[PDB]
Amino acid sequence: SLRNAENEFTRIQQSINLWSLRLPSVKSLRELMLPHMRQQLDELNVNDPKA
Amino acid sequence: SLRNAENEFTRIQQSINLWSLRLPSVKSLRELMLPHMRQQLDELNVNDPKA
Amino acid sequence: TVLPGVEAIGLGYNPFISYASVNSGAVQLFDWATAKKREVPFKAGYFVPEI
Amino acid sequence: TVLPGVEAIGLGYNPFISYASVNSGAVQLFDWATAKKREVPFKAGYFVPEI
Amino acid sequence: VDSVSASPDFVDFVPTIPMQEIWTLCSSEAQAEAMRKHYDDVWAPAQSEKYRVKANYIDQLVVITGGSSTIEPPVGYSKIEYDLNAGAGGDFIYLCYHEQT
Amino acid sequence: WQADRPKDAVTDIRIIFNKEPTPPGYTKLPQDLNKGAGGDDVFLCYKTEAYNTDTAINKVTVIGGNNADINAPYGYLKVPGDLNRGAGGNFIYACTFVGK
Ligand SMILES: [Mg+2]
Repeated sequence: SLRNAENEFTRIQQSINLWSLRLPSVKSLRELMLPHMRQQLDELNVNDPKA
Repeated sequence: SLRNAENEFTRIQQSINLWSLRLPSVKSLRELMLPHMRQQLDELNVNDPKA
Repeated sequence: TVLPGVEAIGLGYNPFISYASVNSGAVQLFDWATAKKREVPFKAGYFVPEI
Repeated sequence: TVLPGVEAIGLGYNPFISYASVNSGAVQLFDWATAKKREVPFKAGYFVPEI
Repeated sequence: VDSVSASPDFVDFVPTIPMQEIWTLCSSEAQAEAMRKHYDDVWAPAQSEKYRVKANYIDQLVVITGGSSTIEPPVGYSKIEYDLNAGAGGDFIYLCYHEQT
Repeated sequence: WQADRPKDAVTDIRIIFNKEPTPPGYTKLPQDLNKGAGGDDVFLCYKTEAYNTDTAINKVTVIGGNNADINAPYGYLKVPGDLNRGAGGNFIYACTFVGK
């Protein structure tokens, strides 16, 4: 009788990083938002939770 | 019976240094800060710890 | 030219669906095609919104 | 040209999250795109804020 | 790698300020509080439930009475190893389970 | 398959015995499945329907063994009445499966 077994596994990870973008969360940021998005936000009838 | 074992380890560190930047912490430095950041700082309602 | 990634920041986002990917999160909220643009100091010829 | 790293100094920073990296710390506070610039004496053609 | 230098994609957060709540962008504190309250009380619970791992679980138990080590449970069931009379007399009785995939 | 104008003889099945008459609509098979086994005479019958992909019996099988009640496979239903009712040997039961 003969029994012969092999197992093999590899894992590789590679990562590259390049520049990060940050946004300061100042109050004037609302003025930079797209107008159709802005009116969509402030037309939200928050009296309806489903909305 | 035969038993045969190997262990190997390497650690390398390489470092390069280039010029350091220093900022003098003079009081006039506040005048160089970005205006939206400045007003965000001084609009802080420090009466609220959560803010 | 715009700096790559300026289209991805400000993207409306859902944190529960998946880890950091443009496929979690809906639509760009900000008009940064139109905002005032600054050149990025470490890459000549690439611009971002001043914010 | 700006000296590399002048975008990183003055970055608002959190000391607890991690050791020295641009990924600890939020957003640049200072308008150094606009401040008065001095040429750095040991690298011709590179400039920094006079401060 | 050359293409990554020309066209990197969003891969990871800046861990200090990764994202801002949308109601920070709101016009009004009443709306913003209503959005926050609904987010806190309703939507974030639902979404965290929606994406909670729906792990595998037992569908049913049945019992098999083959009386020996040779027995195999009904089709699709899996038997537990110890018989419920180990070291006793009588028949070897085995509990077996179906798991809902 | 559900070819056009599909058909189905087997919405449900029942085991019928002692040579009692079936209610109508159940087609009854003629052979005694205990012939020479002794016991009661036992027969099988099934009811025809239109197909609907979820009432129609998708699979059918038989179970049996030493135990008087024996467990059907997962999702199968055993049919009441022993297919060796009063006869020798193992208890035996038909089993039916439906997709939901
Ligand atoms: Mg026991």
